[PDB]
Amino acid sequence: RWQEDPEPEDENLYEKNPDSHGYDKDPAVDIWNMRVVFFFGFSIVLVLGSTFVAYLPDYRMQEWARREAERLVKYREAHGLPIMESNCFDPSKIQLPE
Amino acid sequence: DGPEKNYERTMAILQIEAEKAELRLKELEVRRLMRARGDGPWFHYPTIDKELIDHSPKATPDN
Amino acid sequence: MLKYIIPTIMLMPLTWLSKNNMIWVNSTAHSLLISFTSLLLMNQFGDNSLNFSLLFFSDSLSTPLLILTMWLLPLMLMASQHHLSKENLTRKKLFITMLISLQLFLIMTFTAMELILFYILFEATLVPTLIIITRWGNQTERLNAGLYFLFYTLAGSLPLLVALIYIQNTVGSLNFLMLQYWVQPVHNSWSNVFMWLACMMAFMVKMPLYGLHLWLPKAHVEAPIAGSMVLAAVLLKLGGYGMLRITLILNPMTDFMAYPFIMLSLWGMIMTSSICLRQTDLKSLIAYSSVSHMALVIVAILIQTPWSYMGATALMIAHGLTSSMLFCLANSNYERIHSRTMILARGLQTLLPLMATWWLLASLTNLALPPTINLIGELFVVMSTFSWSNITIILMGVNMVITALYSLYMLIMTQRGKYTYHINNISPSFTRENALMSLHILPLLLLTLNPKIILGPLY
Amino acid sequence: MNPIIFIIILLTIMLGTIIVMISSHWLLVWIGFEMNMLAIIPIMMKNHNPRATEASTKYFLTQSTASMLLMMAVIINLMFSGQWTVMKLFNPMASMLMTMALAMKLGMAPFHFWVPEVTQGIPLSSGLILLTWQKLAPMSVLYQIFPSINLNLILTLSVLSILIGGWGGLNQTQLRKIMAYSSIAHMGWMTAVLPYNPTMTLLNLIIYIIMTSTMFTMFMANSTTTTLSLSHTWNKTPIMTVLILATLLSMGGLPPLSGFMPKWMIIQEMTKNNSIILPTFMAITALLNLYFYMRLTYSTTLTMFPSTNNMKMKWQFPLMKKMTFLPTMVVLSTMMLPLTPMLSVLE
Amino acid sequence: AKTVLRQYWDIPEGTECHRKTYATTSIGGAAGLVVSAYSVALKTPTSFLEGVARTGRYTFTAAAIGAIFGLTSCISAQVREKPDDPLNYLIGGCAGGLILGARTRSYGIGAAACAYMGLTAALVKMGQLEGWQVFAEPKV
Amino acid sequence: RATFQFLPDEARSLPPPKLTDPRLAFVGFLGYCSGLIDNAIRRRPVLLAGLHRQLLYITSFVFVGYYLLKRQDYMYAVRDHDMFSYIKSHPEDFPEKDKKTYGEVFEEFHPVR
Amino acid sequence: PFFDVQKRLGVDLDRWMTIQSAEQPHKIPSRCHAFEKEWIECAHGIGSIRAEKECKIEFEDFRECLLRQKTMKRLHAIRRQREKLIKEGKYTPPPHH
Ligand SMILES: CCCCCCCCCCCCCCCCCC(=O)OC[C@H](COP(=O)(O)OCCN)OC(=O)CCCCCCCCCCCCCCCCC
Ligand SMILES: CCCCCCCCCCCCCCCCCC(=O)OC[C@H](COP(=O)(O)OCCN)OC(=O)CCCCCCCCCCCCCCCCC
Ligand SMILES: CCCCCCCCCCCCCCCCCC(=O)OC[C@H](COP(=O)(O)OCCN)OC(=O)CCCCCCCCCCCCCCCCC
Ligand SMILES: CCCCCCCCCCCCO[C@@H]1O[C@H](CO)[C@@H](O[C@H]2O[C@H](CO)[C@@H](O)[C@H](O)[C@H]2O)[C@H](O)[C@H]1O
Ligand SMILES: CCCCCCCCCCCCO[C@@H]1O[C@H](CO)[C@@H](O[C@H]2O[C@H](CO)[C@@H](O)[C@H](O)[C@H]2O)[C@H](O)[C@H]1O
Ligand SMILES: CCCCCCCCCCCCO[C@@H]1O[C@H](CO)[C@@H](O[C@H]2O[C@H](CO)[C@@H](O)[C@H](O)[C@H]2O)[C@H](O)[C@H]1O
Ligand SMILES: CCCCCCCCCCCCO[C@@H]1O[C@H](CO)[C@@H](O[C@H]2O[C@H](CO)[C@@H](O)[C@H](O)[C@H]2O)[C@H](O)[C@H]1O
Ligand SMILES: N=C(N)NC(=N)NCCc1ccc(I)c(Cl)c1
Repeated sequence: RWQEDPEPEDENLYEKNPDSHGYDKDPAVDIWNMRVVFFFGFSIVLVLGSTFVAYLPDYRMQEWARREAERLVKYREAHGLPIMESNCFDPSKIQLPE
Repeated sequence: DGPEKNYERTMAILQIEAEKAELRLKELEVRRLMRARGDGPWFHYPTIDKELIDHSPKATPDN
Repeated sequence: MLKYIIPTIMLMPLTWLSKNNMIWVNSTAHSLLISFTSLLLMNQFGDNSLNFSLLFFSDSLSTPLLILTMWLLPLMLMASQHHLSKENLTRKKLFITMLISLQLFLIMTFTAMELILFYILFEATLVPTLIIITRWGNQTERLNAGLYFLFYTLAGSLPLLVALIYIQNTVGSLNFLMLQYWVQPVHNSWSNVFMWLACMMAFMVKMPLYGLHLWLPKAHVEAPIAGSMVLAAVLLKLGGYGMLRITLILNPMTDFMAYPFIMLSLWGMIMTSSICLRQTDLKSLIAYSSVSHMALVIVAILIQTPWSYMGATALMIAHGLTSSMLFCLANSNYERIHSRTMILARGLQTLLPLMATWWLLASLTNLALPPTINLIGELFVVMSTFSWSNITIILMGVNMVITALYSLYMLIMTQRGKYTYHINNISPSFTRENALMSLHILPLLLLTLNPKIILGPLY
Repeated sequence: MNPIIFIIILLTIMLGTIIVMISSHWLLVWIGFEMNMLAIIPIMMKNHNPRATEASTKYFLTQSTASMLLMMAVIINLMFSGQWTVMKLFNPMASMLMTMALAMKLGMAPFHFWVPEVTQGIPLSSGLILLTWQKLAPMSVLYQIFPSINLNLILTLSVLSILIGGWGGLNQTQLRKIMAYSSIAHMGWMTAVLPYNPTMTLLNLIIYIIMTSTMFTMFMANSTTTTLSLSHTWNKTPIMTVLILATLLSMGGLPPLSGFMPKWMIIQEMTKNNSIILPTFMAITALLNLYFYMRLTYSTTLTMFPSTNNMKMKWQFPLMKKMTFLPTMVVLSTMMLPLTPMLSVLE
Repeated sequence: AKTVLRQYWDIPEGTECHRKTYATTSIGGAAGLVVSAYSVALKTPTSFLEGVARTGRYTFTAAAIGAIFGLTSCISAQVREKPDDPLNYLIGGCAGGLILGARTRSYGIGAAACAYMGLTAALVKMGQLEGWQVFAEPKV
Repeated sequence: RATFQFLPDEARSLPPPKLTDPRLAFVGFLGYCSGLIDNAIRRRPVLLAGLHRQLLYITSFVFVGYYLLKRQDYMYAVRDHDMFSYIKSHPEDFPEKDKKTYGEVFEEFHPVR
Repeated sequence: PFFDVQKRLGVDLDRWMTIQSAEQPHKIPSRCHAFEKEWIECAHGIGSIRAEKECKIEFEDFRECLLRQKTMKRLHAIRRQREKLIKEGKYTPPPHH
């Protein structure tokens, strides 16, 4: 054995503070902690951040690509060209081995 | 940042990283040659300094 | 990245110079403001990544992981401040410092443009994580858990260090942009078989790979709640992020080197999902769930297709928010009954109704209910694996059946049935606990509306 | 010992080492070692007890034997070259003898048996000199003769030192023996890279000396020489437990701490020479060092061991030990990694 | 050791197996003698006879491991008709590890030795094929 | 170059490190950390106690660090100077290659199926 | 020397006795003075890596002077042949031997 403190009893925050938010023993600090979590977490990051994401300017240019593709399809069908060719690079610029 | 600034900032980054990469390869091949042949400033292990020799006439002639 | 590194550092003076009663209020408030500004990283282009300087860059892979990392620090603070209430004031400040220093290494790790800088920061996260587990864990086994965590990682990391330096000697650079243009194929040889292994084993241990996962049930269980939140949500994703980057320089050798590790994963997930059915410890059950989910990420990274990389990226983000929420849910029970045994406290939906809603929502996301991003990622990985080989649908399908069984088994056992008669200290859920739960689930469910920002570079 | 006598003897320890480092003549190198050996023995016996007598006797026998082998190598070199210049040796048998002699003086395995015993038997202050300052003279000689050193011999000594140093530390509870086996292991890294890049040998030597001095100074501050007496430190000077933790993590080579820098650079220089198997083996074997460093951190900083009632009487007095340079040393021991390119000052 | 090592690598795989077993047995016996010399010097035997008993027990054990390895790896190469395959050294390596478990009477040491002797031997053949250097010559 | 000299005279043809060098600032920060550790181990008020002592910790770290960085920069200049001079002296060992475009160079395609 | 304070300070602590061809009391020469002088001047400044091959002739002559190994090998042969011939009676030494 030895000289050791006994395990301290369990402390229920609601006995001293029935209106406890669960942050701090001090009721004034406890209210402030709840306020910053809710305002900065829900009001700022989640609400404004969601609005920011929704109005991102053409994320990864998927909207420009659709506009560009329409321009190409219109030009190619009008002039009789194929819509898409199997060759990505012009074969005149390629020198095959052998 | 507009695409042009990011695009041309990337080329500035690529140039420095490409220049450094080439120098690193050159350094490894320079080190390999200097060590094998002993003909460069690196891996220059000292030999006895010849200013230590005394060229005065000696007590006997044949030396 | 200095607009995130510097303010993250400034959290340390803020915590140390705060009034003794405001350390949690101040750090939580300001880590949320940092979390807000991280959304500026979503200035992503279709062709070019966002390259800030010679040191740091951001792309659609690192950006969501960075946003998850900076969001988790506020949540780890709220989760911790209850069980550290009796702690000495200076030791409380040190605990917060470890979390801040962990965030600093993480945000630099995910954005380092040079692989050796990534390696040093990848390794630097061990120190704060090890200190958090061993200093502030509750049980005797936390000391052994730290040793397993440390040496499982290092046993794989040290070969990686040699491999990276060898790659720099022969290629002349480890900058990731350079590696995209100077990459050469890897031709078969016993020398290259071991270069491949040294490049992949460090990341597999972190995932973890089935077979090399034993450190995780120990570490994820012995850690304090904040330690478990970061271990599951982010640190496991260093393995996935590392693999996603280094596999660029391993082709075409990945064609046949992936086979032993795809087999370990495909069979591993069924083995680790089945384990969860007979787990007696709630935290241990959640930990083994992470192994099952990260097995899909390993397979998706190895088969190396556009759909599997999108699915892997979605899974890593979705798992981070879900697994973190589940640990927090189980912690709230533990802070009431001081035991991790799952069968100890039952019928809790009768005593804690709202908190039973969080349990349900967390469970549904875990079993990948559509259209959650958990399902989006898990479905994209299954689509690409079917093409890789049609028979994999059998193993993916079975895992989806088993995953639902243990996800709802945990929900049923703890929340439904009859309450345990002799447990009479189930106090009503605190505001802190309810808010902590909703800060996981709400962002997770919102991302369903705009999933393209968590699908990675191949979107 | 009279304070003036102690200072004069310490200056003779340094003068002997400095003679070795400025000498262009093998005879003066041998004189420097002899002068150094002469002045350190009274420092080992300074406490006059049977264990210090045994420690000094074992040290004298080992060092005096090595000096004979060193002088034999010099005389063979004289016969086959007719000169005394300190540089590469001109006879392979002279190179073997000089290399074995310097390994003996360094306490490298398998010539290592004296290091754990001698360090344990002398005070902490004397052990600090033995494991730091005394490495300078043999290392400075190796730095100059390495072109003629047999590659298989020096790498065999380095590998055995890393293994035996790592394994030997696992079974120790005495702090001085833990530092001794740590020193044996670290010597292996120093001489493993010597044939490839001697500059990296000096960086490893300098960083090792800083970290070793930091640990010995912290042990001296609390007058702790066992694992258990060091486990009371949390209940006296909490700050010291944190400094010990940081240094021990650093000595284990963990990023982002300074002690990772030498291992990092040594692996780089070895891989540049297509040495892959050896650096991988060395790094994995060094995990044994980290293991028994971690045990110390567990019993010192990361847990709170039982204390005694009489310890309360210590709370009422401040640390009175000099702890010279300790604030600087601990910072350098832990926070140098961002300045790694500074190693070019050693070229 | 340099000469006894060259002999082994200078006689092709599967050709002159008996000669191969001579070289590997010679290596194993030398290793056992070195172990005996250090053991006898650092843990003095109770009597001269007991020192001889310990030496002959280590030297035979070490020679048996060398004999079974050099034979089995040569037989595998001959039978399989694949002289360049590391797998032969794995089979030879594991067999040596098994013999070590036999001479020690301990299935656990037999199992662990088979795995690490087998893998180590396989790594040796790969390094020979690919030119891996253990004590690499300084070049840069 | 010069024997047992910290800063050979040829080093003065190089620009000195700026006093706002980021590495010098880090070194100064280390001096500050040393000052705080000095207060902590002696149980003095860490931030406030002995500001003169803390000042000397910062100043002495910066003072030594400035000369180390000056020598560090010099030694890397010497490395570059040696390497390029050697390349000039042995052109045949460092030939300038003929560069081919990807349209001409054959690279094998490995499908990911 | 590891630290060349001798060169910087311009003080000769021990390099006066490093070589046998340095200045001696009363100009007494060593037996191999010329050979050492020739090897030292050949290798001066070019470094050991080059000197080990480009001054091999000089070093071999210097080594032969120092240890005379080849000279005794030659005298051994002549002395062995003579003792063989004498006993066989084939050879008679001249009167002055
Ligand atoms: C900069 C770039 C380079 C990057 C490398 C890493 C940089 C950091 C290097 C660290 C070097 C060591 C300096 C660390 C300073 C530690 C400060 C500290 O410990 O706080 C002081 C306090 C002492 O307590 P006390 O004096 O009694 O005051 C009353 C409170 N009890 O201490 C205590 O009371 C603690 C007592 C309980 C023990 C808790 C132990 C767990 C916390 C350890 C945190 C520090 C870990 C540092 C290791 C590196 C981290 C990455
Ligand atoms: C802009 C600056 C950003 C900060 C960068 C930090 C980088 C790591 C620097 C390590 C050196 C830390 C300073 C040495 C420790 C001194 C502080 C201490 O020991 O105790 C805390 C002390 C307050 O306690 P007290 O002793 O009572 O003094 C009262 C003074 N008001 O003193 C105090 O009041 C607060 C002093 C600061 C507390 C430091 C806590 C140690 C942190 C170690 C964690 C590792 C660092 C993070 C890793 C990433 C590195 C960038
Ligand atoms: C590699 C990149 C990084 C660069 C690393 C550079 C490392 C080397 C740089 C030097 C590091 C040591 C700096 C020490 C600063 C603290 C000195 C101090 O504050 O002393 C205060 C006082 C004594 O001051 P005093 O000696 O009287 O000043 C007049 C000098 N003629 O008395 C005191 O109370 C001080 C007690 C604390 C001192 C600890 C014990 C050491 C004793 C130091 C004596 C004075 C040092 C003067 C430093 C000048 C160096 C230029
Ligand atoms: C979890 C662990 C996973 C382990 C995975 C194991 C993967 C095994 C890959 C084996 C293929 C290695 O790659 C193979 O190496 C040998 C090197 O000897 C090369 O072949 C080379 O050596 C062999 C000798 O054996 C000769 O037959 C051949 O003429 C020569 O070119 C082959 O051209 C190459 O196909
Ligand atoms: C831990 C679970 C263990 C489960 C067991 C897993 C066994 C895994 C064995 C690893 C793969 C070994 O088999 C591997 O097959 C691929 C082909 O697909 C070969 O790949 C190579 O050979 C093929 C033809 O054979 C060529 O097109 C080409 O040279 C190359 O692709 C490898 O040379 C071979 O090493
Ligand atoms: C290509 C060549 C391959 C060469 C292979 C070389 C293999 C290495 C052999 C090293 C020498 C043998 O090593 C030694 O074996 C004996 C087995 O009798 C062990 O000895 C132990 O096992 C048995 C019974 O328990 C007894 O010998 C002894 O009682 C006990 O100490 C030693 O613990 C071990 O140190
Ligand atoms: C517990 C694990 C401990 C660490 C294990 C480390 C494994 C290291 C494997 C050995 C490395 C390679 O080992 C060595 O390679 C070289 C080639 O470079 C071979 O060298 C050989 O090549 C030629 C032909 O190839 C031979 O005629 C010659 O005898 C020899 O020079 C050696 O025969 C081999 O022994
Ligand atoms: N590898 C060796 N043994 N020698 C060596 N350092 N070679 C590299 C050459 C070098 C490196 C840095 C600098 I600064 C300078 Cl001036 C020269």
